[PDB]
Amino acid sequence: WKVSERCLKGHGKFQADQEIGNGLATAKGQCKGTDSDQKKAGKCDKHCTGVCLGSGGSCGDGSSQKPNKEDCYCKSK
Repeated sequence: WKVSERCLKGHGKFQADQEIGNGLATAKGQCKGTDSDQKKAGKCDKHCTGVCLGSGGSCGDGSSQKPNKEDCYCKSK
């Protein structure tokens, strides 16, 4: 799975040419701030499908796979 800088850091190059392997893409910072968990979930899922071009995603929950609550973790198609 290749994703863009925009996917990973939130801004930058648009084309999907960053290799992340077989795991999730870390969309840094997409779940930061004071919005509700539901609203953050929507922002994250749409960043994942619309920018990372994955199937969906979810905010960090402290697990090994999704360790940072401020980050959004996107799954491939």
